[PDB]
Amino acid sequence: VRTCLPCGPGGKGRCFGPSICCGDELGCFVGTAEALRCQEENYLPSPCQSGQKPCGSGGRCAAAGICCSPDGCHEDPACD
Amino acid sequence: VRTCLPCGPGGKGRCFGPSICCGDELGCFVGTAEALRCQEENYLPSPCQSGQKPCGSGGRCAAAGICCSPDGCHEDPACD
Repeated sequence: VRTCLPCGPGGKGRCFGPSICCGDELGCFVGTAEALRCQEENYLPSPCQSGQKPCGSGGRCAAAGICCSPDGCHEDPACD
Repeated sequence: VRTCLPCGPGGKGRCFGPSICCGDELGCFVGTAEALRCQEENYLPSPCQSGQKPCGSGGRCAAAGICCSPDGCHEDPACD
């Protein structure tokens, strides 16, 4: 299954929602100029392949220590 | 107390913890380089002086429909 559309600086960040773009060496962008490209996952009633590590109540690990879900994001060492 | 420190893009942002920088018209930065000035909330009294409705669980309205909190920001329409 296809990965969740790239985003942010150098496309080195994958999407995690309508306004959440994150990367290992980037962090989680919630509702910002970077979360631009991720404004396309709307016209995609998915669930789409991401592949990182199932954490939290739905939010897969997005960036260094961030259980970053498609609705909001928080800190979770569970990601390391 | 001490109004939370300015951060990111033209300082038009504010610190919501040491890893989170959000702004109404900017969005919410979390774990990204733009929080390059918030870690300094560690060496300052906490909680700092914010100035928004206490959305979410002890969280804070930081952006557009976003309840940006020191541990995480989640989409919260209560913040419009």
